Amino acid sequence: MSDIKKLGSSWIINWFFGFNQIPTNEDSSIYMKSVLTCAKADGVISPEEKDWALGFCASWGVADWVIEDLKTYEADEALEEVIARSPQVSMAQRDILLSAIWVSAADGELHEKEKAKIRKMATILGIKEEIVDQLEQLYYYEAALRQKRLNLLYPQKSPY
Amino acid sequence: MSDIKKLGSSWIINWFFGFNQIPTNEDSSIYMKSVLTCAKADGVISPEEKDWALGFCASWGVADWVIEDLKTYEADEALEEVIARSPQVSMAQRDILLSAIWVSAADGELHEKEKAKIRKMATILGIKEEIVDQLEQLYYYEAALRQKRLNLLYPQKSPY
Ligand SMILES: O=Cc1c[nH]c2ccccc12
Ligand SMILES: O=Cc1c[nH]c2ccccc12
Ligand SMILES: [Cl-]
Ligand SMILES: [Zn+2]
Ligand SMILES: [Zn+2]
Ligand SMILES: [Zn+2]
Ligand SMILES: [Zn+2]
Ligand SMILES: [Zn+2]
Repeated sequence: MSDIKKLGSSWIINWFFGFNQIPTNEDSSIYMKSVLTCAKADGVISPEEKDWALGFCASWGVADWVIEDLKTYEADEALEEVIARSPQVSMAQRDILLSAIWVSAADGELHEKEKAKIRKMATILGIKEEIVDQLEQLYYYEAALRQKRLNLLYPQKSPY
Repeated sequence: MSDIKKLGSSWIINWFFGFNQIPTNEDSSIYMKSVLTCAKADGVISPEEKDWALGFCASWGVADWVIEDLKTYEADEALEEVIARSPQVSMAQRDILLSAIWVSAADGELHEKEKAKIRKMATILGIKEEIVDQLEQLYYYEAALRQKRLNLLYPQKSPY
């Protein structure tokens, strides 16, 4: 990465995850595969949901291979096996779940099906229900506060 | 931009600003020069404040030239003159002020000196005090919710 690329990537990685180092492309890949597995869970993941996930991943400034490989990835592997590919991703259980919630929300408000999926995955991930409930709440609050931001900045027309 | 670059830049621009189109590099530049002018306002802008601003801007996937030029930019121009350089940035007064608040907070909690500056710039921007107070409150909420997220995701160890 260029120094300017590293500036943007470090900032955004720190912004969303609190990290003081940019994850390896390999780790970004494994993390996103986990997220997609989690969001898809039993069922399917819609194009819109997958597109949001890929866009989120691209924003971190990952190498192109990571996105091209996610595009063709069939998230049909066992979630516990995926996370075990990396010691770093294997610390990321709550982080993965939260991103999976946001991905699932991308194509509309969470249905009971999607709430059921997330809990099935949280069980696989070893996350207690109280924590799952807190992560869902955090999602709703984050989504609501973003909407509040946008409506305050641009109540009428937006330039772009 | 490549399709993958557009993917990530679109995503992050929509995420922070609600925009459906990536701004031109010139508009990103003019916006950020306005933010830096606002943050500096009366007085001075610390290296840490400026670094946060540059990293924020770089995270949108702007061309390198934008960042290189912001590095040497002396934010000594009149705020209303900078914003008038773009019809898009001329709609962005509240957006600029919120980013300026975040920039000011990057090197520590807002002092009454910074709060005084913000209001001086808001007057130049034509923003009413009630709205200034709302933007500052939004900043506090956003910063607190982010801390909450990070403590919930990684209460003990973090992978990166
Ligand atoms: O790469 C992005 C990312 C976000 N959270 C985690 C956690 C562990 C490895 C990588 C990542
Ligand atoms: O370029 C980033 C940006 C964020 N808000 C606005 C508003 C107007 C022009 C550009 C921008
Ligand atoms: Cl998010
Ligand atoms: Zn969904
Ligand atoms: Zn939709
Ligand atoms: Zn250059
Ligand atoms: Zn400050
Ligand atoms: Zn007031």
